[PDB]
Amino acid sequence: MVKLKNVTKTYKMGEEIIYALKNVNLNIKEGEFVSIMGPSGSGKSTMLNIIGCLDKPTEGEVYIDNIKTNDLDDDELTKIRRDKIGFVFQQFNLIPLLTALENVELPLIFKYRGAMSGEERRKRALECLKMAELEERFANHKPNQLSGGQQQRVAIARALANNPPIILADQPTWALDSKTGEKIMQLLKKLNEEDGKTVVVVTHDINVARFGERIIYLKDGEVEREEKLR
Amino acid sequence: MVKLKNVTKTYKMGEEIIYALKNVNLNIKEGEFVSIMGPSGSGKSTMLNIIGCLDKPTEGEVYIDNIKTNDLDDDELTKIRRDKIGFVFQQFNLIPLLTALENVELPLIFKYRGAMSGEERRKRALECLKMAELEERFANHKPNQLSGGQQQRVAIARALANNPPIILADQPTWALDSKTGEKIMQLLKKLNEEDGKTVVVVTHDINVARFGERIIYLKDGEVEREEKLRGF
Ligand SMILES: Nc1ncnc2c1ncn2[C@@H]1O[C@H](COP(=O)(O)OP(=O)(O)O)[C@@H](O)[C@H]1O
Ligand SMILES: Nc1ncnc2c1ncn2[C@@H]1O[C@H](COP(=O)(O)OP(=O)(O)O)[C@@H](O)[C@H]1O
Ligand SMILES: O=P([O-])([O-])O
Ligand SMILES: O=P([O-])([O-])O
Ligand code: NA
Ligand code: NA
Repeated sequence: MVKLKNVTKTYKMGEEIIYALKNVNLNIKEGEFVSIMGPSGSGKSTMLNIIGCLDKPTEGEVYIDNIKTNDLDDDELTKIRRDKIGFVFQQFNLIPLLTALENVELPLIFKYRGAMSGEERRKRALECLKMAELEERFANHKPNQLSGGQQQRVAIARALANNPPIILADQPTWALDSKTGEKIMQLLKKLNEEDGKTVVVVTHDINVARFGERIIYLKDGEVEREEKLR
Repeated sequence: MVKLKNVTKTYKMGEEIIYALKNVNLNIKEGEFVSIMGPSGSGKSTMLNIIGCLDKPTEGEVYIDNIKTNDLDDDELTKIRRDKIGFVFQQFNLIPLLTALENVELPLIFKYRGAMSGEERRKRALECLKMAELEERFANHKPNQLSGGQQQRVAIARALANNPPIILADQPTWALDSKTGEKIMQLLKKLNEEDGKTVVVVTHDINVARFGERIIYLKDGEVEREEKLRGF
């Protein structure tokens, strides 16, 4: 479902060359639940961004759902992201002037597949907020009126909106207390097992990572090791 | 060193009045290390913001280092903040077009009354970054050129920059791996114990909270309970 082939991502600063990812190889099958761990700065977000088609590798190839994404133009890339990927951003990246509900509806507007009526769209957005454990009474808050953890749940709900086959979550429980975070992880487990979604979670919480079938560890931009869990 | 007396903070959302905090009473002694925990949305940030003079209660009194703050103006509160408080924001609140080093120099220079040399600006700021466990090679990166956890360490360093008597930290390890986070907490312990700094940390990590001598639990905007981690 996801393949990274000899992927490198470099940054140039002055005369210094930085390898955020260095010749990485990764193969995530359809319906797999995979967790990604490693020290702050090891390249975890870079990797997720590349999988999520939000950044392009400097060298290497990327395949999403059997589609080579490298040489695609932004129109095709936008389409692939919207169709294939639900992305939970580490810092949420909500639209400040839209309510929580509106933020979740936004992807449904541009699904570019089939049109929903307004009622159908609002109904789906609400279902996603409920799945993401956000109380309906917060649906009309704007992001600046929500706590960090409430915002995180809006970001989670938005990722689920278009019912994508692939969920990419960057530290999706960081702003949540243990109990609420556990509910989120049980949801990902359910979507993975019952709905066959491919799930990739970056995390610093070993307890979170343990929901995955395996844990991939990065270190200084390279895959250090993998631990099989099941 | 910090007192909240019958502090309430409300927000009006339509015809409904929401209580972020409700009739809370809190006394934090000089040099105490206190942790605050509680469910997402229970009022922790609001509490820390009020302690940090970043927001005012709707009702009640706040005292910082003996000074009553709840009736001060924006200008006046800023002067107290700059002198007495180092604040680590939950989402960092760094300045985008400044390097990590420059971000750290801001509060240093805003508080410092005199004229600090360009070379010594860099010197103190680098020392803050090192305490915050960020490698020197990242000093010249801008926030958008850093990972989340690297940004968090810049935010931590910035809180250190004014050598404040009070450090207030909102989930200061969330973006960090366990080992790096442990170092940050060890740093807080050292500042608290060796230098007598008053430290208040909001956290969802019980291991983090245990660095405190007390844990205050919030629920629905009120103090649910208190746990004393040292004898009395
Ligand atoms: N735009 C950039 N320019 C230079 N270096 C960058 C840039 N973006 C990220 N990096 C660096 O790449 C590394 C990996 O970051 P990621 O955000 O990829 O790390 P992680 O998610 O594991 O914490 C970091 O050391 C970071 O400083
Ligand atoms: N500007 C605001 N307008 C309306 N409600 C707010 C606003 N800011 C915070 N709140 C609400 O106050 C409550 C507590 O906020 P917060 O202090 O951020 O909780 P915590 O830090 O424990 O997650 C939340 O329910 C939140 O939605
Ligand atoms: O604030 P929070 O939601 O708890 O993170
Ligand atoms: O630093 P980080 O990215 O959070 O790991
Ligand atoms: Na990350
Ligand atoms: Na908060």
